Amino acid sequence: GSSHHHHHHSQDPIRRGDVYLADLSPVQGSEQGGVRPVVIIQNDTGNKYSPTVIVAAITGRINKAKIPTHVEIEKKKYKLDKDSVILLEQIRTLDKKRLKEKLTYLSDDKMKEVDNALMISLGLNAVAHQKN
Amino acid sequence: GSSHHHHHHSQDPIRRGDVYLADLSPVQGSEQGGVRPVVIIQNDTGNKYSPTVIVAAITGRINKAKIPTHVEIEKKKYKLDKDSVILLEQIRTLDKKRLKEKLTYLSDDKMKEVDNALMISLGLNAVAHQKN
Repeated sequence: GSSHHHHHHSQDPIRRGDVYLADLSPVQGSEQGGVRPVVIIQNDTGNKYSPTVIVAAITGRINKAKIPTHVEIEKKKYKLDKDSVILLEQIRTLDKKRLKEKLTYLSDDKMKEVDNALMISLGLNAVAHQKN
Repeated sequence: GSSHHHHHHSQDPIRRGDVYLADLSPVQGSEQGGVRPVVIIQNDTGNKYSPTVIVAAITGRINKAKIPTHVEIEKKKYKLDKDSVILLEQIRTLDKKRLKEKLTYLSDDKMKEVDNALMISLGLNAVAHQKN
């Protein structure tokens, strides 16, 4: 009986890896979305002090994760009927007013796909994107 | 004479670090923007095959870069009359139809602020965001 974590959250209502539906809507032109589940990839302090959250769009199916920007998630844990794909290229930043409700939750191993795929997708690879 | 680079671009019309104005507009709720210059933080292949581009919003002045999510840029090179701030928390993804025109250009040092600030801001730190 030692609370390393509490019965609700750390303090942050938005937890990293806790999936929120978001009204990703009035997306411009070729931006993909509408009200869909999104993945919270964001830092810790953004939840605390910023009104803005960075998220990545979830897609049911689209194309096999053959590209380092597409990552797939197990229907089994992620609670869909189908294995879903996260598009690390099709991301955005949405303020807390856009986030509706906690739906789903990611695994630590997919955290690593997510964080990491993201840097390939966004070219910030810590080894330099010109060095592969 | 040995063209390691050509007289225009590599092939990509959008170069990483080449600043485009963007119609960042119909931003939702508390999203910050309108038509403004944005920073191309994106990878290399997104320019080639994806219609989408990831960018971060440029702001004139707002608050001193005391937060690892705020980075400042020299008016001198960046071609403004004021030192501008890039907000790595206030970013988004915009398709090539949003990008208007090349304005400005970043330095390699600021590249490193940008790539790096970004992982703090988005919690994907390659050392884990829980390990500082």
